[PDB]
Amino acid sequence: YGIATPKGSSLGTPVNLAVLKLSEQGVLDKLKNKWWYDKGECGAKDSGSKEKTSALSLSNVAGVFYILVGGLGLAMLVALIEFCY
Amino acid sequence: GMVGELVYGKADIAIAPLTITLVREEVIDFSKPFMSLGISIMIKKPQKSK
Amino acid sequence: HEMLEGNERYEGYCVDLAAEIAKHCGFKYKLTIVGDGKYGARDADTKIWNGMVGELVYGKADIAIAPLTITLVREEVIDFSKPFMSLGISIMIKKPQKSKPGVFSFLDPLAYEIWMCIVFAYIGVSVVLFLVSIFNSLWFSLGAFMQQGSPRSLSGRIVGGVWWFFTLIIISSYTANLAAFLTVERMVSPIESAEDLSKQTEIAYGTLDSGSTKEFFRRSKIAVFDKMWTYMRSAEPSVFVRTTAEGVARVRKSKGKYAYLLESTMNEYIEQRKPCDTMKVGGNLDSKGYGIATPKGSSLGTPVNLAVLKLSEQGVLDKLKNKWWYDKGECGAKDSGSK
Amino acid sequence: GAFMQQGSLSGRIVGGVWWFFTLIIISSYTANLAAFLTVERMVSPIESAEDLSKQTEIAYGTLDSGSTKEFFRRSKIAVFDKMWTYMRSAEPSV
Amino acid sequence: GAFMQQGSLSGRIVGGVWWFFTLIIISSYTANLAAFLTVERMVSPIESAEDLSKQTEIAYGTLDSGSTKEFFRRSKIAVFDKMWTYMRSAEPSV
Ligand SMILES: CNC(=O)N1N=C(c2ccc(N)cc2)c2cc3c(cc2C[C@H]1C)OCO3
Repeated sequence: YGIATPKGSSLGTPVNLAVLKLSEQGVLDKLKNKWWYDKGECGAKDSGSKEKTSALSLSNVAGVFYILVGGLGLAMLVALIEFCY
Repeated sequence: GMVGELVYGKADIAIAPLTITLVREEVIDFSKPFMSLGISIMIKKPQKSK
Repeated sequence: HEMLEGNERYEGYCVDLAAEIAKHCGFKYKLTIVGDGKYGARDADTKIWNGMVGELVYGKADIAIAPLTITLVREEVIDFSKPFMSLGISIMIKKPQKSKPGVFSFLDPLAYEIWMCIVFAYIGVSVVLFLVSIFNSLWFSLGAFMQQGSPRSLSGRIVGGVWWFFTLIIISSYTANLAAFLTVERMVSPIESAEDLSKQTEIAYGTLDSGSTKEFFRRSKIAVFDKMWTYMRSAEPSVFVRTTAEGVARVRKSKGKYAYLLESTMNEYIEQRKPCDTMKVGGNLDSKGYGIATPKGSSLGTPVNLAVLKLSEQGVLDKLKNKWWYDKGECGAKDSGSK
Repeated sequence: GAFMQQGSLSGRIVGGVWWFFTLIIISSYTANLAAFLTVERMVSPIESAEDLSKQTEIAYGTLDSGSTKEFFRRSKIAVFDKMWTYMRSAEPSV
Repeated sequence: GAFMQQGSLSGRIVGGVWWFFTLIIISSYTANLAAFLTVERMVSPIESAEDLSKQTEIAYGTLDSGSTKEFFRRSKIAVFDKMWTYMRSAEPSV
């Protein structure tokens, strides 16, 4: 993008030079960070990185641990009726 | 357009996201690019893990 | 080159660019070399321009076509054209194949959380065999833990059965995922962004000792970049290199423990050259571009400016960028990473 | 207590054939599970212009009238012209 | 007879530890062996004329002068143009 001035306009070159001054001083990138990231509604959705995990998930293995302790508890329930009979 | 209101005198300067094209460079004076950009890809990032 | 002469002695991106500019303008040209070799510098005491910028102001040249950075101090003496190639401060790191043997990669199939959770089921089932039937009961439960899971009571029968189905899914899952990384290796770091490169001190990073890259972080008022400057200012040993050839040579001999920040044009060019190890990661940090320079009030200023915009619209510039970077590139990593 | 450990005279072929049955099931469970982990290990789709043009499941389009569409039209690059010829003839309208 | 069936308190922990070692090897045998059968599965074998140009392990070229070489030169097709750009600068001379 750019700023436009009429051909042969007085303020043509002064504005052109004034844009290079704002860029090197970092005023343009600072203003870009203002209305985009700072005042943005998803400032948190720009820091978390999603990468390819190497290891195997713990959630799928949880389904096996919840069916094991579910058997250990059911086992101790049958241990008491066999001790009385 | 905004380029029209510069060649026809209804305004003195146009400050906006104005794409620097050749057909516009022949009629008005463009400054240096104050913001670089290009055509990109927008995809809805999954949101797939279940 | 010794067997050639004229303009056919040289070749490159700007060599083809000069022929296209002259074709739409209709003049003959000659390719000359700058004397001192270092362009775009104005002494603080004498105020005498040198390089290719001084040859235009002093009349020793008519036009200049080369990767010349567009700055404000150069605009007050000569005329700059619109940018023909955008770039910015990027990150260059060696491609980690990994190619990562070790003991931390052995317990990789199962996760760090499953290796430490299976033991909670081990000692949890060996302690039930105490209850369904101490120095000989743990001696027995471990002898009853090895052989799957004297248990005449029905309480102890289903403990060895569920434990059998429980260890079945774990050993099936261990084999399944252990085959998933001898088939495809990503693998897969390291983070491409620049803000992640600053939050750690394991892998060093630096820029050129003198140039536009170091001054960008010095006066930057952005939070992310200021922490990058306070690091390199107090980072020992010297994280700055003398020339650009020393910075690229320092990332190659650092075992992936040193990064170098430079322009994306040079970074993308090194990635496509031997030994094919550097890879540009993440987006650039700032917005800058090259351009063509003409003297103020010259008869070729506006006519050449209108020609570059015609080149970019017809897809000519990107076709030239894809020519001397990726087509004629010696990239052997695109053939070594898929074999 | 005979199921947790695999499976005389007559009871030999009972536990003999039962073991071979539960052999294939625990073999099929391990073989099938390995395939779905290798598929997601492949993905992707990777951030690039060609990976967007190499597949056609996740379709892609631009604006109907604008500088974006005119880019692919007169583009003389191999990767982009392939994207143009795709969207130019893609149905329904992308 | 105690080594086939997996693996005193001293010998009981010999039985528990010998299993977790042989359990990983048989899995490291099973998992790695699946990697070499999936490998082949990705043969070509035996591919199309287009995919011959997508890889550089197997080199390809034509005669130094004839109707065949000129075809790839002026072929505006993207596939044959990619083939021509390779053979034109491939070193050594193909
Ligand atoms: C030379 N070896 C090697 O480079 N690796 N080790 C294999 C590996 C193969 C078999 C066994 N038993 C253990 C590791 C591996 C296992 C994984 C994994 C990634 C790998 C690849 C690397 C770390 O991600 C998850 O699991």
